[PDB]
Amino acid sequence: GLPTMNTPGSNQFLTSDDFQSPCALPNFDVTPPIHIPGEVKNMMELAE
Amino acid sequence: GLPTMNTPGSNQFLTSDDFQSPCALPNFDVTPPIHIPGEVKNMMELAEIDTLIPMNAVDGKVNTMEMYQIPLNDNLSKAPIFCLSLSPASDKRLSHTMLGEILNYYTHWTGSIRFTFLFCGSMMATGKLLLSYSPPGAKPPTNRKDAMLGTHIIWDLGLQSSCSMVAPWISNTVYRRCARDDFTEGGFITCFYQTRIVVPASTPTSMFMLGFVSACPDFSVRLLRDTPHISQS
Amino acid sequence: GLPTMNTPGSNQFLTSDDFQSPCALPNFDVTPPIHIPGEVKNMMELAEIDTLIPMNAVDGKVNTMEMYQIPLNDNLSKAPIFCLSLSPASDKRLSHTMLGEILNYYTHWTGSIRFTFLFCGSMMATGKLLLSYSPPGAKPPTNRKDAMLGTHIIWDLGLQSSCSMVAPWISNTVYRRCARDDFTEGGFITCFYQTRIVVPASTPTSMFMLGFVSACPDFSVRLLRDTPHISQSK
Amino acid sequence: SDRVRQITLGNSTITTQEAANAIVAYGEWPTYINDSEANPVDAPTEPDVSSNRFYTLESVSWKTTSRGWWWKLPDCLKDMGMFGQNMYYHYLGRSGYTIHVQCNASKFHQGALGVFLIPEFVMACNTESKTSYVSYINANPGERGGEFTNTYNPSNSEGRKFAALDYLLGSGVLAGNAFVYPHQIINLRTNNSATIVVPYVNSLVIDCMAKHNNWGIVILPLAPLAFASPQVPITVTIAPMCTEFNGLRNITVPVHQ
Amino acid sequence: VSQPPSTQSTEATSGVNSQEVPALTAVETGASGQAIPSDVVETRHVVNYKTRSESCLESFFGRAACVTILSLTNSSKSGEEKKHFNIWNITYTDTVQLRRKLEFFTYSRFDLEMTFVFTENYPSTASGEVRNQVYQIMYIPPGAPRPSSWDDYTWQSSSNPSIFYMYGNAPPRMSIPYVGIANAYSHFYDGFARVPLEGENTDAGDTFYGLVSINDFGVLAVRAVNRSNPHTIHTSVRVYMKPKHIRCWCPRPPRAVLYRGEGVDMISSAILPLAKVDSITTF
Amino acid sequence: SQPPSTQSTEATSGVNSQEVPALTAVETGASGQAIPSDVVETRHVVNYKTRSESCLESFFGRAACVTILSLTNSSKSGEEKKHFNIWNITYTDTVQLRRKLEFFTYSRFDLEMTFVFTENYPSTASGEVRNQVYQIMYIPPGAPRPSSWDDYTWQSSSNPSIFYMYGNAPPRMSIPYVGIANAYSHFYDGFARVPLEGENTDAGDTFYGLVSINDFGVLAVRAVNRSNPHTIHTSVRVYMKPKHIRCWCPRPPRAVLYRGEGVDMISSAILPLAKVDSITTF
Amino acid sequence: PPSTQSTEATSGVNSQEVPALTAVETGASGQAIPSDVVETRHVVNYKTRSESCLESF
Amino acid sequence: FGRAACVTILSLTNSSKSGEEKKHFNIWNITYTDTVQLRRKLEFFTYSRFDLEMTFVFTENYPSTASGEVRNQV
Amino acid sequence: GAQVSTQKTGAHENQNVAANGSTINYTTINYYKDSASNSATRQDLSQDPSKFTEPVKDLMLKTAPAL
Amino acid sequence: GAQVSTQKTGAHENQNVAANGSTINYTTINYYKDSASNSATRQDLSQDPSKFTEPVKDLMLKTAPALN
Amino acid sequence: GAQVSTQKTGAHENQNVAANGSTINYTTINYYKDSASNSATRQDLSQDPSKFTEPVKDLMLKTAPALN
Ligand SMILES: CCCCCCCCCCCCCC(=O)O
Ligand SMILES: CCCCCCCCCCCCCC(=O)O
Repeated sequence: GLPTMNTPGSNQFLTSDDFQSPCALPNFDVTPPIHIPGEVKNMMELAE
Repeated sequence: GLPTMNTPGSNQFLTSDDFQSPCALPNFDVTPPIHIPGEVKNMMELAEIDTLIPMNAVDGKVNTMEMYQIPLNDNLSKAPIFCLSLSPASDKRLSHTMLGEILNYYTHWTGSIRFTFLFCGSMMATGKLLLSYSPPGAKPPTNRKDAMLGTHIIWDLGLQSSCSMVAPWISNTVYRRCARDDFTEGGFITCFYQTRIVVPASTPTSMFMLGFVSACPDFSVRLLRDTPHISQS
Repeated sequence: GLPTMNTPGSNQFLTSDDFQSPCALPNFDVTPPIHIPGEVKNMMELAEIDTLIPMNAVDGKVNTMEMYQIPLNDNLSKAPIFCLSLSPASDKRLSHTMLGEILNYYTHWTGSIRFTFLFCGSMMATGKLLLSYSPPGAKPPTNRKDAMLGTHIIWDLGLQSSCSMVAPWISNTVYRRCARDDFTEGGFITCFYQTRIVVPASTPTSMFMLGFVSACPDFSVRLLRDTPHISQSK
Repeated sequence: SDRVRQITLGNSTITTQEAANAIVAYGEWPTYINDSEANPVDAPTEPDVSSNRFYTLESVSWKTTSRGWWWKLPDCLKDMGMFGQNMYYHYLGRSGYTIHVQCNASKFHQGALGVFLIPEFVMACNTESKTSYVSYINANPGERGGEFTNTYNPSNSEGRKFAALDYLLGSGVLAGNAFVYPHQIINLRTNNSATIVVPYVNSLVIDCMAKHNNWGIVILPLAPLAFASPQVPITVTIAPMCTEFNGLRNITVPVHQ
Repeated sequence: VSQPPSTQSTEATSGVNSQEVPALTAVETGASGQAIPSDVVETRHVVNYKTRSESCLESFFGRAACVTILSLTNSSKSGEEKKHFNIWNITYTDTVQLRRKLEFFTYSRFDLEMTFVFTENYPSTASGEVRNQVYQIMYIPPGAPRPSSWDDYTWQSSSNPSIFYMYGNAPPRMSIPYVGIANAYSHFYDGFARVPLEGENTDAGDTFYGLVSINDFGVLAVRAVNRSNPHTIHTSVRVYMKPKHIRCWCPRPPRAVLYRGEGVDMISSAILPLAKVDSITTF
Repeated sequence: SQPPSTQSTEATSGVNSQEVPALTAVETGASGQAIPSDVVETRHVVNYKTRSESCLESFFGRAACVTILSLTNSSKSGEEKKHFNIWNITYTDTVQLRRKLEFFTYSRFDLEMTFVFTENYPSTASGEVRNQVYQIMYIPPGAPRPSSWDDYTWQSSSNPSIFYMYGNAPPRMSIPYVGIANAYSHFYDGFARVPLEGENTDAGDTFYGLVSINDFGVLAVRAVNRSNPHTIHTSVRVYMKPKHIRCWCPRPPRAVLYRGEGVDMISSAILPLAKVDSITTF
Repeated sequence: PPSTQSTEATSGVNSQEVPALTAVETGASGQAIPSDVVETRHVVNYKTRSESCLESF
Repeated sequence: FGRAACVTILSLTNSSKSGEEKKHFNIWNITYTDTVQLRRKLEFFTYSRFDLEMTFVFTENYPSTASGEVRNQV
Repeated sequence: GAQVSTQKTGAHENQNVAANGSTINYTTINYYKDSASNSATRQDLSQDPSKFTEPVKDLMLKTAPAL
Repeated sequence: GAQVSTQKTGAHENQNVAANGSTINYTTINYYKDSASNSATRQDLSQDPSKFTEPVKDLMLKTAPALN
Repeated sequence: GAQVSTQKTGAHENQNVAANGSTINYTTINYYKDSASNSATRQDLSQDPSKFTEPVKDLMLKTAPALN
């Protein structure tokens, strides 16, 4: 076993937490995207 | 599934640690910097600034503006004008100067200390003063002879009124404690008249001088600590 | 993020651990080193220093200065005049010497041991002593004959006031226990007169010898252990 | 020699015979806002002559019983002619300053005055209950400025005013550490004046003059005005530097007393 | 991989009979004299490898400090719902040691780390069993809606960040980027939020002079997440905060008197920072 | 390369020469130098044994218990002061460690500190008590010390500290060498102050020795949790080891049990050795 | 990264073609910016629209 | 010889009684001979040379009728 | 297999040019077979507001008569 | 995408000039999207006290008469 | 930026030369900025006993009589 140390912040859930996680459905075949008119990239495009 | 082992120290909070931590606001745009004047990089840049010594914290002068005024007289005197113990973070008068206050956040320190004195007398008055520093472990100067024996400088009254003296870094240890210590003391600072102040007619027969203290360029500190000066209920 | 598995031994404290840990005092300036004289790098450097053997263990000479003074007389005698059990750490006479104390921090030891003697009698007196080491598993060296059968030197007293006898590392085991292990018997160190001390008229007829013990260069120790020589209240 | 200096700005000049060289806060000369650092988007007003000229504030008397004087810098100049009009006509603005303080005396006079410039000179409320802060009017003395005291009398006109011991600079700090701020000293024995060049200093590039006092001016006796009571006048004269404004609007008229 | 610079070294220096002597100057100029011992006394050469690492602003302000203590109660009585959660203004004002360090500068710019140390005890002799609880620390930026109770919709936190922590686990931690509006945070504000105009109250400004009216970074909302128990349990959060990646501007004097309140205002009972000495000549 | 081994034995035959490594003089201050190849006929022996466990780093490489502090978290008002415990920084509390450290007059090292916690209900009646977190903080000499467990100084704005939940891995921290000298001294043959003519007729009795000279501040350990109806006795053990260590100027081991922090002896224990019936008794 | 739009310095306009006038009946939004409406100064604008990305929203 | 085997059982007691304080600790001679399956495997050889690793398993109960709160022990 | 990307500018980072130093970069590795397991992707700062603000068949300039 | 930097000197270093080889180094990797998540910055000891102790428009030399 | 070194041998290992097999290899990375946080140093088997056992100003030989 590789020596490690858990720092503060361990075992916590932040709603803005951005990390990797296991797939609930391994190898799931995702429906191909199609072009749909009206693509939005940013909320500011609507602000204008 | 990389095998790992949690070593002691795991799952503890150290207030002085340095670990990475995820941002709670991902991709947040930080207000761009501008060139704000007066940038400080280090606390020592402030340690080198001359501030006044509240030297005259004596009855009737305690906690007032007059506390910073060192009296002078034109009469004969063999007595010291003033005495300080060189303990910049523990002396009652020095722990409150900027040097002392920055230093109150440190445990240990080194380097030389500079003192500057200024005559705020009339232009008409003349004479000379003896500024002197005596290293630790000996009877502190009691008179002018002792003052002449140790390190000293003669400060004449003149147009370049200000005069500095440097208490050189003489120490057994490399660093001294900031804290008052029976073992470690910084020696003594005194001042005596070299000669009587000569005062012309219709000229004040009493004056004041101001004293300042600051860090020398070889000055440093070792470890951050809580200060005793601020408290809270 | 990265999948991991905690193994046995996780979240335990071992006094023998050698792991990194965060500094409680970040960016601290460590007072620069200077060339301090007398550097020691290894405990064996101290093991090799000759120290005195508290040989005179007879009641009344114990825990006093005389404890290190071995009497000699010019009286004719064939008696043994010295008896050590060798175990540097367990022999009551050796366990308190520096070599013995260093070994009381270790479980096992190896290498040859040197015994050095100094004659402190008159300049006028002369004579010869038999210094001998007898390997274990044998009848103790009752007399000079047995001492002669074992490993020995003769110390001819003269200008060179001292001599050294070496008890070579003869052992069945590679290492012996520091502990009083009857299995790893030390052997015997003894001394007999080779000849009566010759003392001319008008000199002392009773004199002292000092003895020293030290490690030889092939000496070493193994596992570290608590020493039984120190204690305290709870 | 360095003792004699002449400062020219706009359409007015100060000539001084005995100045203790000169100070620039932080060694930073005032400049105009760069394109790389700007909030306003409108073309700026740059009234260089009308604003960057010296103006004199009413002088004060130095007595042996004086404990100090103070001003808020843009406040003391807020009604100052054409400069003052631009301050009231625009929402935003920025300026540096040249502050020249002069106090003449005979060679037979003794004493000293320290001049310190404090960014963000926030003063303590006088009243102990601390349930009320200082009103706009009381907080902004105008050209006359205010004064320091030597006693604290926090009675619950007092309720809404600033008060400051000279001793603690109205800030709760010791006055002896005031030297941390850009400063120069007028020692009557050595010089008649002090000159400090002041850059605009804020967390913002530009700000609103009617709301914020970028700097304050603190003048304290350091040594008594001994003479063999005496009185000596102190005059403070100030000019804006690199003045610029943004956000032109109708005239702003503050609450009056 | 360069060697860091040291503090000033000393060159061996002989005594002098110079007619140009650095000992005298004119402090009136606003400039400090610069004498180092070699300018005053005879000195030896000294190799100086000492540094100012511990005094870097990053190191000075590099420690987490307790900034506030919040408390909440998990109980089941008719008058206790309001005590289930705690709403607090974000500020460093609450604790004096950190505030004083920050007050050395007029302006500062930094990122922050927030660390929360949780504890609990029984305020009541019932001493009954309770389950390990989950606590929620939600941040509500200014102008965002606030909860009326601990059990409300705002706790959904769909846009607001929020952290859920279990008691007994490592203290939770998160990073906050500089969020100031200005290009630095101001520690002081010599001004008003608004300008009372001619058509106003004479005392206007009494409710808003100072930083107290412009500094608003929202609140933290802390609640036990767990439904209440028959046995009351009292809990609290010691909030720790640390400056990181910090730079400061425009140094000023440290506070000499007991703080009190939100401004710089002192109290009459604590306006005397120094001790008395019987004499000017006493060592 | 290969870790250097201890001395190998060269083979040798009988010697009838006049070189005499067997005889010497120790009066010179030198130790005897003889080895088996000087004294007896020998065989060649290859020696690969390594003096690694005798390196000073190894010798001092294991953490020792240094101190045990007693804290009690209790609701009784008369026991409130027991909620926290302030200990002087020292290694003089435990004898096994002092014994080894005091072998050298001087040393330089970094220090590893760890803690071990355990708790019980010292009272007659146990009951539900929640998991406590402990706050360990260092208060350097000159730093203010708390008068109470809830004293504002536990803000720890500068003083470094650790918050540990009972039951998680024992806490650990590294401390760099902190001497103000170029080495820690383990001894001090001197006085903090030099009494001068006049003053105190015969001063120094209250300030002789290392015990006066090196003030390392205190370690303050508090419970962080408020009190409970049922109270807890909590024991904290402090463990230490030198790491990255160098030593100078070796000394004899102590024979006498230490009479505390000085070098003082108790009259009841100044007899370190057992007797043997005689010189000639094995 | 891509950034938001900057402001160019401008002066007085006596153009027969005016950007401030339009007709929202077309369904297009008005397109005028401050530099078209008033005289402006040059401004470098780094206030990047990252928080507003759908991925962040 | 690739698997760990149980080699001994030690008994520790936390005692609230005036007696059995001595049961708070247990000193065992190190050996593998308490266990027959392991010694039999080792005894296939006259001589052996190996490094050894040890793992411990702790388990505890409340043996008395008077059950009540006990803090987690170390 | 690790990727290296530039971090969002912090409080005391370099100039807005975002091209100064190696200390502004971060490293990330995907640990799963399913891309749905990846942490959020990088933000796309590309925008095209004309799609909704000027969807006019016949393009017009700002100063052109609207009608 | 790691960086390797030297460490501040400890007790065992006989090189207070940080010149004892590869022996003294540490490795750091940033693991987060924002730099606000990075550990504390590299130490920077550059200083310039003249900003606060001698902010004089006129250059003064230490042996110069302060005023002529 | 990992450093490597020879591991001490064990039961199934090679001779005391420790040169046989690349498999005897302990790998380490320092994770902290202060070297005081690093694990213990490499064994230093350098020895100099003469400082304590033969600090004689004169050149003394073992075969020469100690005295003369
Ligand atoms: C989910 C919890 C998020 C925590 C939000 C804490 C925000 C801290 C920054 C706002 C205060 C800035 C002014 C200051 O430094 O005091
Ligand atoms: C946050 C924990 C910091 C504690 C610092 C206290 C100093 C530890 C060293 C104590 C031993 C000094 C004397 C010696 O090593 O010989």
